[PDB]
Amino acid sequence: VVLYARVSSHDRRSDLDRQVARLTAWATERDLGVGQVVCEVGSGLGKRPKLRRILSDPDARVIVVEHRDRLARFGVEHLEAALSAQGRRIVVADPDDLVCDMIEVLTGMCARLYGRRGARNRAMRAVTEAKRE
Amino acid sequence: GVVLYARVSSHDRRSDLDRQVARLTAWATERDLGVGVVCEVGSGLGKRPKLRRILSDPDARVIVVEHRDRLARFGVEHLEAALSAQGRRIVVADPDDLVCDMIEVLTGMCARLYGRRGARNRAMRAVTEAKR
Repeated sequence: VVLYARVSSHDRRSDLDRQVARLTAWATERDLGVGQVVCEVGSGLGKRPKLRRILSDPDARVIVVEHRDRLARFGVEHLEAALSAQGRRIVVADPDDLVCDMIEVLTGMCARLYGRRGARNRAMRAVTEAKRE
Repeated sequence: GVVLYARVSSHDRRSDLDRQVARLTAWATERDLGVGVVCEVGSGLGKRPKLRRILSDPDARVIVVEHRDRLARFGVEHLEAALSAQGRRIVVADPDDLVCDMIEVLTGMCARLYGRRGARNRAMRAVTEAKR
């Protein structure tokens, strides 16, 4: 059983404590041995070698996250599908990086569309225009 | 035991599905390989039951796509990692619906942030400001 915590920037390091706490409360409630309480700083979309190692290890039968979005902002249903085939599963212990994730999405999508030069400045004016209504 | 997989966002792009099936069978015939071509209409992220069925089937050892982004706009490296553990892999035959995916993403992210009411109109002004 792997307990897994994620945060976008090393500014949100206190949310990693709120995650580890809720995750060990989860584990102790079912008096379960924990092999790995894994804390990662990385993109909800960019490389995450701690989660790569966890997903590539067939021994990590149960992967416990606080919310679904900590494992991935997109594609979790597909990861669950791939894991299911190997009798491994993702557990969600409870049913905010989103605005920062809106910028990293738009940056990458702007880079591909109009070139990397100023792609983040484009994404910044865009995240801004999507605030008025 | 090789799955050829083709994806398109809207059933308006059904011509880009022909370009994928063609390139995918050219790929398979070059290595004289038996094919067990899956064509899907769906989100580069939203539900895709054809890919779910493929990923949940352990017999699908090789999953062939035209470009990485046809399997998923995000998270492909993690899918590859999970599959690798079961000796299964994703093959990419070649190294845009992106703008339609930029709206799809910003809508959902706007709906979570400021409420679903007008969330697509917010995403639309945003996808527009990122064009100058």
